[PDB]
Amino acid sequence: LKFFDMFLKLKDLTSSDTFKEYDPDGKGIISKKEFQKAMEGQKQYTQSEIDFLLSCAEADENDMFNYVDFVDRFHEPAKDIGFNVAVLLTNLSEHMPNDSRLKCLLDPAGSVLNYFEPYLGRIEIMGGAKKIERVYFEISESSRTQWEKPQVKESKRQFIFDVVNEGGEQEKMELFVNFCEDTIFEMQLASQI
Amino acid sequence: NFFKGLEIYQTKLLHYLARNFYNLRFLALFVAFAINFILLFYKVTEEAMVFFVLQESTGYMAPALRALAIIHTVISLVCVVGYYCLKVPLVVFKREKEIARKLEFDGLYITEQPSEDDIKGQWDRLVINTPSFPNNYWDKFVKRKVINKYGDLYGAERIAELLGLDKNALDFSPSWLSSIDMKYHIWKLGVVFTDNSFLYLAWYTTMSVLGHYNNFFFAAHLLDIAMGFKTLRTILSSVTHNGKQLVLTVGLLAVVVYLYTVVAFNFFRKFYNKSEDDDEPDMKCDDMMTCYLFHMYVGVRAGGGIGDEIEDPAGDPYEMYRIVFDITFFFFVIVILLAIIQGLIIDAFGELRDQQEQVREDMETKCFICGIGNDYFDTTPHGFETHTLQEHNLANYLFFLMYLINKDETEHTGQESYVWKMYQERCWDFFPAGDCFRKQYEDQLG
Amino acid sequence: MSVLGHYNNFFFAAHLLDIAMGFKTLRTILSSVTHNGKQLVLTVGLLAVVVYLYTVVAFNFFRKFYNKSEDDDEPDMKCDDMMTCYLFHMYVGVRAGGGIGDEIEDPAGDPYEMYRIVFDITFFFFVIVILLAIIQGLIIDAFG
Ligand SMILES: Nc1ncnc2c1ncn2[C@@H]1O[C@H](COP(=O)(O)OP(=O)(O)OP(=O)(O)O)[C@@H](O)[C@H]1O
Ligand SMILES: Cn1c(=O)c2c(ncn2C)n(C)c1=O
Ligand SMILES: [Ca+2]
Ligand SMILES: [Zn+2]
Repeated sequence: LKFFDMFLKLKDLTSSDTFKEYDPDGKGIISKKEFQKAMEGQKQYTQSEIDFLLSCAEADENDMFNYVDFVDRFHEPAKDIGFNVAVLLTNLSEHMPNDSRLKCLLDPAGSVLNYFEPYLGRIEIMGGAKKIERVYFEISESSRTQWEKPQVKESKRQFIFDVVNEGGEQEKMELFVNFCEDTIFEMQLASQI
Repeated sequence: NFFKGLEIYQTKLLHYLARNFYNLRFLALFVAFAINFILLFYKVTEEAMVFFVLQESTGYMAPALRALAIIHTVISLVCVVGYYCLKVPLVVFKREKEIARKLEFDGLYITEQPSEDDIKGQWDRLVINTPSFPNNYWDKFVKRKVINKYGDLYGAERIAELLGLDKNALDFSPSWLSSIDMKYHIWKLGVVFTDNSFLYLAWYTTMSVLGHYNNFFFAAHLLDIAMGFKTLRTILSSVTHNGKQLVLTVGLLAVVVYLYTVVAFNFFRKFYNKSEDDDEPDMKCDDMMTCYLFHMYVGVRAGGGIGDEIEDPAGDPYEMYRIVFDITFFFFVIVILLAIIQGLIIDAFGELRDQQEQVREDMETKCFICGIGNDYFDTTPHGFETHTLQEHNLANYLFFLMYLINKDETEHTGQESYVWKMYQERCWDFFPAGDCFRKQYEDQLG
Repeated sequence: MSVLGHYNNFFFAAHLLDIAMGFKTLRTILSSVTHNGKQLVLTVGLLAVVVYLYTVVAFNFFRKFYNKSEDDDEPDMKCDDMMTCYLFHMYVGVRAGGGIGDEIEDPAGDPYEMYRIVFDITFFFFVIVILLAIIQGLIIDAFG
């Protein structure tokens, strides 16, 4: 979890306006000393984390490295693989709600679970064992972006008014699934546009 | 590469138009308001012959009006094009989806035939034989499913003929005139031109074009405000909400006024002289059509009925019959029927607003998915908000469907595979109806 | 306003409105005006737009019927200008009981008699009967 958290804060910290101040040129290159100073100024990384990040960075003979490639190399795999750990810990937390060891294990993972809150989707389905079950899945950022479009919101409002006012308790879910298919097409079209 | 690289620029222009449809609509409304503000300065001058002159001193209003007319026409055309690139694909998608579902699960054009009353199936018959069908609907193997489902009982060759599928392609083991599918595009034009929003946009653009023939046609665009604000759309809908009852009530009013006309034409004809000069009497009830028009026009709009608009019956043998005539006209027509006609619209307005408020209240006091009221979840702080934003959120169900579509079937887990199978079979038993995780594990969970 | 009342005594009349700020019923009546303010403004705008459309129609076609002068020497034509005709329709027509047909010349024995009849009846129905009643209801219902 420390590995994942350290490489998930990196995208936020390198994209901060403070970092842009520390690299006025914006050429994607920075010295190790200036990168260390930026990390210290952010005040989110400890000294061990900063030393580890510097050791990871492949500097030059001039003591400079392209931090954009550094972030591309380490943040993306972390963002890809840490979601599963987040889902595992969320599953355990929700299905063992009265456990102390689990909480003592979750405390180090607060900064990871808080990164995947936007990307973690929860639903409840009547499962095969005749019991309600919770399903966790991943949500892409483009999905939210298209769900926030004006035409999609118009379609959602029209559907909600139609179904709630006149849809009826029976056939409401068939109408909802039809709306879901139409909205998936609308979101694909909006991404194209 | 000219003549082939222009496609990128055309696509960029179309996307720009489709992406700013609402902004263009607002701009067109503003331009129409400016044009009508300029039209308020017209006047008619004889210097027989009447000429419409813009009574202004600055001198810039005529060129401004011409520029605004051209701008408005251009904006309306671009709005139509942007609608065609933003909302028409969804309409065609829905139509194709319903057609394909009917083909596969109802035998609409194989097992059965469309009714003669409805025009949708009759028009849809033109597309199933096309090669492009379905162009927007995702499922491109609907024809093969239909043939494999109905060939045994109805003959594979006949089905291929019906769906326009080549026999060799059917049995396959896994120039511009011909290139363009004119039949499918005719079907698409028929589908679009029966769309209400596209019809409104076409009417808007037609009036914009007519406004160059005569500027005052631009006045017709002011009514767009009634199609832009929810309150004014509700007011317009209130007229047709009770349309059948309204038409029947106006018919009853006309029948009652006809009966009064008959009575007044047989007996009270001397009282309908509307001429002050004795030389030329303007008798209004020597004919049945004239008397009927008088009663429907003057009498109904009169405050006190028809007794206000005809001669005083004092000192006449028919004075009491005339008094009863006038009082009953006032009561049945003015007091009773007009009030009912007005109520049929004002009440409809109130009812529509009540329905809107009731929908808003229902969403705020029930869960869309499970239907459990917010009383159950309000025992905890922000229970209902948490339930409808984390536990049962309809956006999350939409995102789960997208997640299932974009994930390999070999990678599906047990729950995803279960939901996907139920969705393929179109069984909606996996939605939590009247139940949730809290109710399921109320004891253990707490 | 108390200080202005020394400049002119009649400014003290403005203090009578304090009764509407002192009794609960009158405060409710005042609040009922602004309770549906957005809907009220939209409805008055729709009324103005409809009367503008009627003004356009009457300015193009029915201009001979808008002479409001008894003396033949000086005709007071009310619809030879668009602003004059619009003001006439908004002021005289809307406050008239039967619409604008009450306040203009009788169309009898004219080629445009039926168009004039339809014009008057529709003005009476859409404006007088429908829109004014809705505007009034938006306030009375808010009070209730
Ligand atoms: N299953 C549900 N999913 C989401 N919201 C729900 C659900 N059931 C009830 N609600 C309630 O619906 C309300 C949200 O309204 P709605 O879904 O129409 O969109 P909105 O956010 O209000 O609209 P807009 O963003 O267009 O202004 C919230 O109060 C939420 O409590
Ligand atoms: C494969 N697929 C799609 O590609 C699709 C869809 N709904 C919309 N689209 C685009 N569904 C339900 C689907 O199964
Ligand atoms: Ca597998
Ligand atoms: Zn629920």
